[PDB]
Amino acid sequence: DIQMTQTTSSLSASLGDRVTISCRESQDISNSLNWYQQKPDGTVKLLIYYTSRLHSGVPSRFSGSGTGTDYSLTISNLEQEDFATYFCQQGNTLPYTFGGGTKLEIKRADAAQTVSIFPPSSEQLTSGGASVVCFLNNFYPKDINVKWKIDGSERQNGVLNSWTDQDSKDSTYSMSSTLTLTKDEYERHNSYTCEATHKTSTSPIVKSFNR
Amino acid sequence: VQLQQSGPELKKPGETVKISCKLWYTFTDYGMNWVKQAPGKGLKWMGWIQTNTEEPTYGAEFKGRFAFSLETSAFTAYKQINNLKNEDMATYFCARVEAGFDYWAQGTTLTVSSAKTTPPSVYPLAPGSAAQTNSMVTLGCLVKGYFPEPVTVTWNSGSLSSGVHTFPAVLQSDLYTLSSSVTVPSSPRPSETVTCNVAHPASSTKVDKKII
Repeated sequence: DIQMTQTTSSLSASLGDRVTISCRESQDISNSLNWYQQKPDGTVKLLIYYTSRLHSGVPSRFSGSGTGTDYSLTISNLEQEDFATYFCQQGNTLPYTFGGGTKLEIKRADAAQTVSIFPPSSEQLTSGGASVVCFLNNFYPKDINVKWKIDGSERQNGVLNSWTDQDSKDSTYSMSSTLTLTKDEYERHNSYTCEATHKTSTSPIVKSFNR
Repeated sequence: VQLQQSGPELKKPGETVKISCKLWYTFTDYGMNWVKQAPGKGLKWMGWIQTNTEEPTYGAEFKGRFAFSLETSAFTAYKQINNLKNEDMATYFCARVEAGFDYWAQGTTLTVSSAKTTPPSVYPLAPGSAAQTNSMVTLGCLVKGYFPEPVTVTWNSGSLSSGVHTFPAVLQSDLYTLSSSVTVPSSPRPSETVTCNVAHPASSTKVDKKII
């Protein structure tokens, strides 16, 4: 086949900035390389085709260039709409193939989170199971990770972490990590730990209550 | 000029779905593309359908269960899938084939589940006796055991619009689960009353859960 590989899956720059996205193909694709844009609501749109032709409706802020197997899309006056995910594709042969994409998230300062542990609700208890919820919010950059070490137990099995997207207002993320189980298996451990590894520290931030 | 897809669609493994795409320009001049975008994945060309000769062409992984219909007189290109499997839920787009994928559609999100319309269980989350070691304080509402999507979650009918975070649903136990958090100052937390309102359209379920 013919694969399209984009150098980086994710990229972080600031408004007004200028950034360049790469895409190399597995073999000479003459100049049949097109670029598209996907926005958070799923819609896609042709940006540049045949390496560098600007499609009708695309601003001059977009530009393409390349030959052989390497191409580049360069966006010059970074605006607020331009913070979506971009894709490359070859029109040289069937099957048509695209690259993994590359997403633009806005660059900013660092922020460790505000961590909170919530003990299982009574109404749930008096039903069948018990979920422990750990909220980690408003931090940057997106990378954080967590282990549930309930005093020498790592309940990675049956955990649901969940990610938010770069909050509109202040550009951070937030993560929920739910550790749901049974009244039985909860009603014998009585010692639940929530560990959280983030840049800002080397000291793994841990939060708890023990009953 | 625009292509309008159909969906969303709920299907159980085994049934078949027929997704449409209708247009606005000289239909038969340009063929039609079908693209499968799976969730944490990129885009993949499933294939074409030539509008004038009705001759389709398939990406090699999309042979067999996938077929290409098209009803010229109305200007709709179809795409049905037989023997629906898990593997098949994803957004499907149609983009006309040109000097690049010209115009796309909105996509149609197909979900395969054999799970029934289930109402949610909103449980309230609170610190309890945990001494608030901050001028901020945080609350949450846990929405678990529901199907399908989505649930709309507000705080005080919108009045509490900032400080809120409503996390993406996680598919566990074949049903969904999401959570939301609000963060309010140390004073209006208990004296004032903070409550979360969940509503599930499918099941006409709406419930308020007041917090400790």
